Amino acid sequence: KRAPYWTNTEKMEKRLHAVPAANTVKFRCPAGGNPMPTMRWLKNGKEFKQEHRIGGYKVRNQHWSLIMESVVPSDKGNYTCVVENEYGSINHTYHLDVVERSRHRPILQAGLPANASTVVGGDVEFVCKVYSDAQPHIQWIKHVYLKVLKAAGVNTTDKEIEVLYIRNVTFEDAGEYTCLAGNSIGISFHSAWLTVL
Amino acid sequence: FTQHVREQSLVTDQLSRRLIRTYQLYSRTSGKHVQVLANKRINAMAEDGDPFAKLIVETDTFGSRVRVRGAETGLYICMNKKGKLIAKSNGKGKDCVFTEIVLENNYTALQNAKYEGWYMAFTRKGRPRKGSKTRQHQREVHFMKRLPR
Repeated sequence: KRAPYWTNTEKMEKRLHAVPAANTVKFRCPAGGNPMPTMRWLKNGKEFKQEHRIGGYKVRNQHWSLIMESVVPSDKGNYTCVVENEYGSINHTYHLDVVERSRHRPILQAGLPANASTVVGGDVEFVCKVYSDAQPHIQWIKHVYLKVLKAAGVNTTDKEIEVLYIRNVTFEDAGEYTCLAGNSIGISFHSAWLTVL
Repeated sequence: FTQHVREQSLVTDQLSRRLIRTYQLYSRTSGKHVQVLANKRINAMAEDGDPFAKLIVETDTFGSRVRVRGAETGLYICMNKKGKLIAKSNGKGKDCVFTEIVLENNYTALQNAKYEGWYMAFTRKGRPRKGSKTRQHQREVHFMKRLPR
């Protein structure tokens, strides 16, 4: 009587599902047709088996849905629903991106910036590595009463790396230096001492 | 350093290097990415990797206060008094600053700094939503930061 056809292209228009880790992901492909069409799911083009992920998955035929609970990064990929009956077969592919999130204040690498010593006129540097999901701001501070110093740095996929260079050190440069990081949750800071001889 | 940060958090830090992150803003409702077009239009209908969806997010100061700029157009995403998202060449005003929030449901939200009750938001079809109608629990105000492709 009738080939399979999507009954709600609305939800299907949202091909990319980008979600935080620990979320439940539900893919739907509401289908019509007579007789009622059957449905199968593929992951990355091949048969999606229960053993393909920890905790497997669930399918609710009445809702034409694939359900994956507590998704993790290894769940990233393509998921294709194949619906069919005697009059035809159709498919739709969803893409899943899973991102691990953190609702914590910044975390700095222990030991950085490290203490340093140098003879007058010598050069020194201080390094700080900051991990923060929420975009952080970083300040290098000289305990002089605080003086904010301008440093250099680079952004990387999993952390901010900053370095403060102090050239032609003088006795006045001696003292404590702090790397202060903060995001929308809170702050964290590590301090180091510059010894001039 | 609490008092120091409370103080510094009020305005732009003009004495420090300001960190920059580059990514795409995925809209939970639209399934697409935030983009700033040459005609200065802003929406969330861009496919993954669309040049106009590459955003440059520079921190303003502490508290995850940032400015969101379209790398391609060089235009900043700002909000006007009517809660309308507008693209501007000059992004100096507080109206161009947003506080990045990691919601309790683990999604990202961007709250405007000038109008503290308004959030960047888009509809299911990827159209801009007036900040005045935005509340933190609505899916329209939820995003996911995605790596550039």
